[PDB]
Amino acid sequence: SLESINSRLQLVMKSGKYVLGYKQSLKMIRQGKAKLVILANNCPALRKSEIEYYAMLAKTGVHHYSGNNIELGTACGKYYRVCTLSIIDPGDSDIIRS
Amino acid sequence: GRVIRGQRKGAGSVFRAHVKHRKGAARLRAVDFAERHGYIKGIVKDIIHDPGRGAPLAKVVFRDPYRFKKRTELFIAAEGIHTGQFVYCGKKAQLNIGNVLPVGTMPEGTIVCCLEEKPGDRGKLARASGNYATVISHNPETKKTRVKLPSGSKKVISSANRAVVGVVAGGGRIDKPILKAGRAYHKYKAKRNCWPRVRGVAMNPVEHPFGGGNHQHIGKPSTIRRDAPAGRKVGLIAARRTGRLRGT
Amino acid sequence: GKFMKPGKVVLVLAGRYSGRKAVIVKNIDDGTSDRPYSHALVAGIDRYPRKVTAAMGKKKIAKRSKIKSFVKVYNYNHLMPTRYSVDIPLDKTVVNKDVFRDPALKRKARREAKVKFEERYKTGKNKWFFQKLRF
Amino acid sequence: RGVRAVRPKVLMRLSKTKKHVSRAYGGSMCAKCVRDRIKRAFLIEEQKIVVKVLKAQAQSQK
Amino acid sequence: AKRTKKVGIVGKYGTRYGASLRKMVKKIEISQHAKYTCSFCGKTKMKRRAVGIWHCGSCMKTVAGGAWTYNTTSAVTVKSAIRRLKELKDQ
RNA sequence: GUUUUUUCACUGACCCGGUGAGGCGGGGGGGCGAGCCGGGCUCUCGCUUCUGGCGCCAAGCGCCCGGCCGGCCGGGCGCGAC
RNA sequence: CCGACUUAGAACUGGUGCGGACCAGGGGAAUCCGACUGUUUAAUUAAAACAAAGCAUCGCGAAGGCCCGCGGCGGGUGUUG
RNA sequence: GAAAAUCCGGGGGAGAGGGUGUAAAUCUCGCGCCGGGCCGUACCCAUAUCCGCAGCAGGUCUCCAAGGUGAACAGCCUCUGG
RNA sequence: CGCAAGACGGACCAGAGCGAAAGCAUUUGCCAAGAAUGUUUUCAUUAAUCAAGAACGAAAGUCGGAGGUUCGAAGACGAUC
Repeated sequence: SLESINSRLQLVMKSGKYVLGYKQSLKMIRQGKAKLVILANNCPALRKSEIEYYAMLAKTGVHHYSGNNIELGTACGKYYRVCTLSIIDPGDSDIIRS
Repeated sequence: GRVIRGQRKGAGSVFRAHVKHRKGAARLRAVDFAERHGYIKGIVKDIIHDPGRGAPLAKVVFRDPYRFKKRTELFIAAEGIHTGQFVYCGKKAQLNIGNVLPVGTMPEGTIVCCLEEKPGDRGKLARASGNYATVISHNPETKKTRVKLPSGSKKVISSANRAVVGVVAGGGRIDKPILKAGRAYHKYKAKRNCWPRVRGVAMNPVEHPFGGGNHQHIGKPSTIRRDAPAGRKVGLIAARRTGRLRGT
Repeated sequence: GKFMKPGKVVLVLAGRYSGRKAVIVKNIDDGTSDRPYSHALVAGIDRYPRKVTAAMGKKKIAKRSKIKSFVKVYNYNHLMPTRYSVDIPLDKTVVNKDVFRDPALKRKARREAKVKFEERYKTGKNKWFFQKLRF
Repeated sequence: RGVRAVRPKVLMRLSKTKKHVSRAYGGSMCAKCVRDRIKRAFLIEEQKIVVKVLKAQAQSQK
Repeated sequence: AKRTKKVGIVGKYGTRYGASLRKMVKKIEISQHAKYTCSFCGKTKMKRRAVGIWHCGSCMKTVAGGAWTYNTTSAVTVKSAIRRLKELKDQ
């Protein structure tokens, strides 16, 4: 179910609120606003274990995206690369349900 | 009556290696308890260029298991090894690249490099750029392993001896044609005084057994006896066959 | 959920007191006009108590087990939060944001933190907090 | 940053507070790589406790 | 505009060295001077420092690669092959 | 029996390699798979692989012993590390 | 209001003289040789000779190939494979 | 696309200091006190102090570098100096 | 009896299937594609055929690297003549 999680993110970019980037997503986890965090496979290992530990305390689900930041940013419909994506509200999407 | 250039090469003095900027000896880590009974972990500090050598060398920094000192090693860097990677090494190490475990304890068809020929000599075989050796078969009676070498010679090896997994880095540099004599000048200037190769036929008959003649010819067969003495041993030394090498 | 609460143990990430374990006493998670960024007033331990051993003199044990505390405001991203918590009073009056404008108030909040940190070190509770982070 | 860019035998003359910055690994390691090694020294040390707790819970049914 | 019809990087060698040796050198010369996508950060910054040694300008992470290319065709087959021997040894 | 001779393997001259000659070889103790109704055998393994931290100069527990006035003040020795 | 170097175009003008000295490639059509740059007989030969990249043979898996040394558990290639 | 002398920063925390003082150990802060030996040092450095038998049209490693013309450290003319 | 190497995928294999053609046959996995059928889905003429232009294109052949079991242009011989 990888062709799905692309199509779910495309529905979050339209409907939902989200935070692309690490520094900005680290602040949404910390303020208990992030309901899902999505990491690229090639994020720094110290920042994978940073996000995984902040989401431990905030009790947020951490997804690990199939591809890299160039591939993650494409699924977020952006023309730049993103290693950390925190979703505030899914809007009208089924990303946190499944 | 003059000594030939090859005899002059043995003395050294001018034909010695250019080892001023050569960044140490590319040795595989020494055998100890933590290579023999299990594994020891080191970090890859930096992949680094060595003058005269084609393969890049990897500064790998282990921690001394007896002292509070830290031990830096110079491995022949395996293709795909990177900096801030952990290199493991020992009998209970895992079979992925840049990771030096003994040859007995890895399966058949395993590509290795910087392979020890006699156990505990810190890595001798298949440690030129791009080269690899395959482990073919094991022999738990006698504790021995046939390993195919880059030449094509299958050589029996004592199973207890070690090799970084994968091919050596800097591979395929012989595919590029050096366009110009200056690029050849610059190559051998980092190695030793061997390069601008004067052919013996162009020399005089006092310096070389091929020299002299009112035409530039050899006049004796270029193929020569293995037993031949130093000064005559010139041309194709103990040539089994010669000419355009047809078939396999 | 929202996890930067006034009990939480926190690694001070930047500044002079880098790699020091600090108790949050207040958390202003939507910053004021003076500090727009989301900040927290922490009380931490600058000099940790030294490793103390059986068959040391009770006078030597006393000298080893001496905390030097610090009271400081940080950004949330000059702090590394942890799951650990030190349930230590550190009263709102003496340890406060009104404590930096006077140097004499600061020395009291540093002294308030010191005596309170020292008493819970000796009980053996929260002894992860009183170990220095090895980095 | 915060340390004088001067010839190395001059550092005898210089005062202590010229040659370092007031921090752990101060004027030996940059702030970026100190805060990335306070986290590493913590999060590696945290993952050891999860592995320690999963270890003794894998014992109890055998 | 397009400057040269069929030479590229190897227009710098003028008429020297032969057409075939200039052609053979071209395929290498493009690859060794090409910037590649850093597998670690995704930034098109893997530039060849020396032979076999590639360096991300942004990560400051060095990789021991091929002479003229980042990956050698062989070492990509070996990494695949070593990983499958690894899946059989580990069971 | 005496002695020649070929083939196996022996180490102890002789040789090579490594190392700061740092855990070799046996035996003991402890772990799991395998086995007969609390017992023991035929065996096995020996603590570190998610991260570009830290790691030495002993903790602990035994065992002895030197003032003041049994209760307050310091060393040695084992085991830990068979 | 401060401008600092040029460029193009025009008029007029001199006994057609003007890159006025200085500086400063004769050209073309062909043959032979060596691809080229490089090198060479200091003091009669700068060449078509040598070198060169490319090409192709050969030896050698180290107790090894090649080589040195009166000698050695010697030495060079070799900080090599 | 050098080594080493040399110098510094840091991680650690064995120790050390004194019982509220005439504070103590300790200070890479500011001042003050004392010392620094031995050897070379002139001049030529080149159409005349060097090497070519010589005040030899040869050779012999560097540094500084005005105005005009001009692409120019070209040539040609000029100032300082000679 | 073993061992090694490189080819090839018999029988099943059909006037059967698939693909634009060239072509495509051991197992299993992965990748994206596709016709046909089914359709009370959707858009609503978006289509057909096409100078220039473009993708693919058996075998042989050429170029560089690895390999070379069998067959085998050239070549050598034995026959036949």
